[PDB]
Amino acid sequence: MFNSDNLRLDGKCAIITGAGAGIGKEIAITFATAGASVVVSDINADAANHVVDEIQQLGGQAFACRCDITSEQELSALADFAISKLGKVDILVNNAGGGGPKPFDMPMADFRRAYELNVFSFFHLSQLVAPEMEKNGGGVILTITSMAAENKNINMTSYASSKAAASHLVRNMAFDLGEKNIRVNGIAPGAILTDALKSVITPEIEQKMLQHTPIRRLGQPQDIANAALFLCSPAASWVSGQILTVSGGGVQELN
Amino acid sequence: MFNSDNLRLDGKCAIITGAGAGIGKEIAITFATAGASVVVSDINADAANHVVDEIQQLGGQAFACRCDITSEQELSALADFAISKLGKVDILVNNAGGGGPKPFDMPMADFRRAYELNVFSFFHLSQLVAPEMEKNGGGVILTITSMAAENKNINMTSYASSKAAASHLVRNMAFDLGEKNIRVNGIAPGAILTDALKSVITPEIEQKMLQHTPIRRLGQPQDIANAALFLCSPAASWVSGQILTVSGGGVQELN
Amino acid sequence: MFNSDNLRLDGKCAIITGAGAGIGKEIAITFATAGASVVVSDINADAANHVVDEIQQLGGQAFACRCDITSEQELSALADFAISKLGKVDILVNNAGGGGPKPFDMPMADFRRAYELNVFSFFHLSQLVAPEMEKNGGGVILTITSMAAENKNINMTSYASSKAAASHLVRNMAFDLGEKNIRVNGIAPGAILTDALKSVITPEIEQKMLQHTPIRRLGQPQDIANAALFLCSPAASWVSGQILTVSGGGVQELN
Amino acid sequence: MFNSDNLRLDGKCAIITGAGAGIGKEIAITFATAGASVVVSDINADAANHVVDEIQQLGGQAFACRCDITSEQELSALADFAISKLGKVDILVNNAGGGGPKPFDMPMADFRRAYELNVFSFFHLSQLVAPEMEKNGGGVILTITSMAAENKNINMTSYASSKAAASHLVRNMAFDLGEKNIRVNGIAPGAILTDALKSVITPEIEQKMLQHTPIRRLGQPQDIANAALFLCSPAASWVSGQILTVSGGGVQELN
Ligand SMILES: NC(=O)C1=CN([C@@H]2O[C@H](COP(=O)(O)OP(=O)(O)OC[C@H]3O[C@@H](n4cnc5c(N)ncnc54)[C@H](O)[C@@H]3O)[C@@H](O)[C@H]2O)C=CC1
Ligand SMILES: NC(=O)C1=CN([C@@H]2O[C@H](COP(=O)(O)OP(=O)(O)OC[C@H]3O[C@@H](n4cnc5c(N)ncnc54)[C@H](O)[C@@H]3O)[C@@H](O)[C@H]2O)C=CC1
Ligand SMILES: NC(=O)C1=CN([C@@H]2O[C@H](COP(=O)(O)OP(=O)(O)OC[C@H]3O[C@@H](n4cnc5c(N)ncnc54)[C@H](O)[C@@H]3O)[C@@H](O)[C@H]2O)C=CC1
Ligand SMILES: NC(=O)C1=CN([C@@H]2O[C@H](COP(=O)(O)OP(=O)(O)OC[C@H]3O[C@@H](n4cnc5c(N)ncnc54)[C@H](O)[C@@H]3O)[C@@H](O)[C@H]2O)C=CC1
Repeated sequence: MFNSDNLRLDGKCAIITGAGAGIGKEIAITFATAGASVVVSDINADAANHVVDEIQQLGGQAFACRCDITSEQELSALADFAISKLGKVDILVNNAGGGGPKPFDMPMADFRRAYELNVFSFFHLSQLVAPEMEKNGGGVILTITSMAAENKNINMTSYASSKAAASHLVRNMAFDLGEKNIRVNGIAPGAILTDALKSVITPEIEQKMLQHTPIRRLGQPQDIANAALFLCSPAASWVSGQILTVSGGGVQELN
Repeated sequence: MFNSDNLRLDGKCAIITGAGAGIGKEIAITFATAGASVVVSDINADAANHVVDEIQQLGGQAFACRCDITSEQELSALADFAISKLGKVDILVNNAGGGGPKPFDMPMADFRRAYELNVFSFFHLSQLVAPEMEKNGGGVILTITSMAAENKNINMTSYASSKAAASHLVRNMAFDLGEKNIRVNGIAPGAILTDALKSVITPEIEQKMLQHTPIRRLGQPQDIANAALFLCSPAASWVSGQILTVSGGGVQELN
Repeated sequence: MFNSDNLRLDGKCAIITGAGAGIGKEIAITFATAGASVVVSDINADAANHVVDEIQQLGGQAFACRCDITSEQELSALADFAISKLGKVDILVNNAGGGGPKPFDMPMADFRRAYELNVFSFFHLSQLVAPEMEKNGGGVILTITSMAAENKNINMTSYASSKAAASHLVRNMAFDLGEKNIRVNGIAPGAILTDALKSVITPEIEQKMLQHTPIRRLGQPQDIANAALFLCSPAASWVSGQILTVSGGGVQELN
Repeated sequence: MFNSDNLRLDGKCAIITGAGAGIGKEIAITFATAGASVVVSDINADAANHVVDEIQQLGGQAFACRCDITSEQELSALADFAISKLGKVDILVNNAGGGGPKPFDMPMADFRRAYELNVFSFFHLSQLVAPEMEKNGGGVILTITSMAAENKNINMTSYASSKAAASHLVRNMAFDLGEKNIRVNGIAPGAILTDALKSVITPEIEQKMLQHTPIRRLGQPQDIANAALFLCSPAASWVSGQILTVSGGGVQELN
């Protein structure tokens, strides 16, 4: 029997990483707007504060944090800030990441940054949060991975390998955290219409993309926010260790 | 931003196969309860009708039909009836199927049966239903596949390969139909506490199953129903060609 | 330590299906030429006889059979012919199959033929052969599946779903047959330069193909024959339930 | 037609990491015995030198080098030495790696270590070696990955995700390098009877492992060596981006 309250986050406290823009922002708004008290972490503090305002006008409860996911020290801080403002953490939404297209001969420092962004931060923040969740009797961690973790193409060595590590960590973390009654899932988005996408997309690339997408349209952040809501809601209580690909049933690549 | 109406099925018409018991019955109820008019199909008309009464008790619109999915004559009948009672078709939830464990030396008749129940029936009904949806401007086809489509084990030649063919149909069919604005997805459930499982499970197998499930509890029909609602709802508008697995982050196998 | 005799089929008897042309032919020649006595089954008897001649001049041992894989009755016959001519069967190479691109609204008879060709024949011949292999203490079955079993595109519903069932049967048959000390593997070829490929390939399609293939070249039957030799040789004695994709590291599609 | 010369490595130059024992030692021997001049690298120079003597005893060309793959300074040294002794590089068999089972609460230092051993080292050496190969007109890079790259279980966060990143590198790297005519592949072995396994295995775990292996015997170094020879030979010329799994058709896990 359908029950609208099971698709809502009433009384849940969520840390949302890289929430000042794009997919991240929409998840924050969609979550707070579904009953969750949200902490908005972003490196661009201005963006982070704007979202909080947006949420508050909407009748939401939000706090801002100027964290850089790529800093162990700023991570444990964000984690402390969250428990202080919220009181507890129930949902971790690891959205921040990145890296992008890089040539085979890129410097190893470039190769390494994608792992800091996409794997190490995600895993370390999970470590910092899990103990709280366990203490409350359960929680949910969701990471925004990528379809690059499944695709094969040129100039994607760093990005694609890092997101693959991110998606597989998910399948395995689901075991270690399952004992603590924590669920871990990820969403793998396709061509989402974001500034991030705009910086690397050419008018022809877009077209090639659209012609390989059955549902002829480019993704909007809400598509990802809608899926994040479901995966983090009590309606998905027996869903763990999964990666949901939101891509119109197609494939969108640059090369 | 969270919009509750996108998670409901108001004014949609759904045909559901094998909805007399287990998983299908709950999808039927959850859907009718979420605003859809449903056609409860099953090879057991008594069961089909009982589900119909319950839906009506809950205040929903529903019609019962006795259809054996393994007959093309019976599938057309099912499509016709659905149309004459509903006036249109917006959603197909192809749930009936089965086959189960079988020795390698099984008669070809038993091997082929698995395909009749899980592949040919499902493909053909989509052929029947597609044109109706197409004219309404789109629709959603959903199939209840299986973890066996990915697992490997002894005594599963017929069952596992057929479910694997069904899961790959979803991926390709998503292309042919993306043009008619029809989305196609599937759900592969783990051990769901239903009589089909109760028929093959034992206390030892039971324990071994829970022994490998991170979220330590067997699945409930509602879990599948919850996922089916999201997948068939407006909120999953850009999700096509996917097979979502509901297994508590683990695997439940017989061996 | 390398040992050339481990990559040879000296004293092995192999049934090669659809061996009168393309990939099939090359496997026959490459096998007989590596020490195996070969039975050449094909529906085009003339082609089947030509290959036998070719093999004999080369100093090979071969027999022809005019079998249609899509006939239970011709299958048990082929199996009997093989044991009579060869004395025993050690290697089953299920190469015959087919079907090709079909539209969503194809007749169900067309949908069903791909399964006869790609799944049912393969599974039934395996049943007919396994008992011999068991009797000898072991054997190897190899099927030629396809990359369509992994790819998603339009007009591939029947072909792609059937080959997927074929590839997954492999993963599972490896269990049932493993007790009998039988190994089951498959090879999934990409754009192999065959008349079969020529009938559905356009000059532009070819180019698109080549530009998505890292090893810029189209496959030759020998590539598949070389891989079949390894998979069926004693050097691969602990390799079972695998599908080796030979595709220059790329993807080759029509749509 | 079968051509034995295509299965040999005559006049090729191969660098092999961690070749002092186990799997790497056997690849070294098999390769030198198949006609290649090899550079036995290992963090244990005694071991490296012992392998060199054996290869020379068997009549092959080989050189020992003490390299700890987790140091960029040491990898360049390894590439330089290989070139000054061999004159060119035709094959890279990146075998050294490791990490193993680790609790979820492990220090980030241990999590990151897994990446140093399985991902960064391997990617960087390919950067070093690629230009050498490129000039000879092509080459082959092969990595010894793992089944953990696909399995899911408890205590494998660091180990499994890193191997998963390495396996996906192979898939993408195959693209960047397909142009230089370099092929990239990997082998994911099951339980191979080597001391690394002997360090983690127990008689009970032993039994459970064989309990799920169709071809009921633990793997031997030669099995991996046999597959590596084929993959790095002229016979696999159109095989790139693949990860071949040698596991006897089953899975050997610790839990
Ligand atoms: N836009 C697209 O097409 C797709 C994006 N993704 C993934 O989605 C995630 C984010 O996507 P978008 O919203 O498009 O990105 P975006 O770049 O538009 O916005 C991300 C937000 O993250 C913040 N940020 C960046 N680095 C940070 C750091 N080191 N520490 C803390 N905050 C940081 C930025 O200030 C920004 O406000 C990434 O993990 C990306 O890999 C995956 C598939 C598609
Ligand atoms: N419960 C479980 O453990 C799992 C079930 N499944 C799948 O869920 C689907 C439904 O199974 P459950 O609800 O568990 O089983 P169930 O046996 O409890 O219910 C099946 C319903 O379908 C009807 N049905 C059977 N054959 C039919 C036919 N030939 N034509 C029309 N209707 C027919 C039955 O009469 C019954 O009412 C199947 O596709 C099965 O493969 C997949 C994974 C797990
Ligand atoms: N050519 C290509 O690009 C690729 C082919 N494949 C697969 O390889 C297999 C064969 O490929 P090709 O050698 O290119 O085909 P082909 O059509 O060139 O030759 C196949 C041989 O099979 C025979 N044959 C057809 N139906 C038969 C039947 N019903 N019973 C007995 N014999 C029959 C034909 O007479 C012919 O001599 C098929 O399973 C196909 O799905 C997979 C990937 C690529
Ligand atoms: N034997 C098994 O059960 C399996 C092993 N593997 C993989 O096979 C590869 C090799 O392992 P085995 O032969 O089994 O192990 P092993 O422990 O028997 O041999 C490893 C060799 O690599 C050397 N080595 C270790 N660290 C090194 C470093 N930091 N730099 C340079 N050389 C180093 C060791 O001294 C030793 O000589 C690894 O990538 C491992 O992940 C994968 C699956 C199974």
